[PDB]
Amino acid sequence: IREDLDNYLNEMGEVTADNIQTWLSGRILLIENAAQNIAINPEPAAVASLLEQKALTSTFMASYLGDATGHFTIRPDAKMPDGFDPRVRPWYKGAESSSTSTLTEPYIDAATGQTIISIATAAKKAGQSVGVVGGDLSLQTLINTLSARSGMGYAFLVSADGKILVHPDKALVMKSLKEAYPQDTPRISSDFSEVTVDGKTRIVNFTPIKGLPSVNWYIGLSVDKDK
Repeated sequence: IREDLDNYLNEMGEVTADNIQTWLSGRILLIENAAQNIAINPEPAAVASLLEQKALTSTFMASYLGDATGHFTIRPDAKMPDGFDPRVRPWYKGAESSSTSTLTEPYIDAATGQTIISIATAAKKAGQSVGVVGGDLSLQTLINTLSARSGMGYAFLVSADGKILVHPDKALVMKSLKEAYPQDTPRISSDFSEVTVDGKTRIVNFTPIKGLPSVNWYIGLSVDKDK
């Protein structure tokens, strides 16, 4: 009866991880392809034309290029805060310091003011960088992608440092597992974890998401032990 729940949780973990891996992978390729295309010709009119294309605008809230001079182009265009400097933003710093594409942790979007993640990569022509390209995805979008799937629990997204990145309870976003579950804290190091929450015991496991550049993230599954 309990060796069945365990097997079910492990398999649901693998399926959920694989699904979000394949969902992220096509988006990573769109941003990489934009960075490649920008590297062919980084003139601003040419950059603008690339970012305005439907495949990008229909997939991301926005995509943009920032460079080492502080120049910024974003499509769809948006009035940025006074003094905006892309060089000090988390998407930029993460990608500038990496030989591959990157994904950010959730952060506060400068354009909309809402919490987002970004896919970002350095655009390199002949080994020389011409800036960093990024694309934005809303927290709500990630929340929806994780909940498209289990009738007895929910999936969440947690980094390998134990920081909850995406969770249906928005108050737990960007809390550590310990801050979110101070008693009986679920441990990524263990197969299963039991925690009492809002009056019911739950079982939690973690599955690694394969094939994501730069990041080591997990799917968490949390299930009501009784049902």
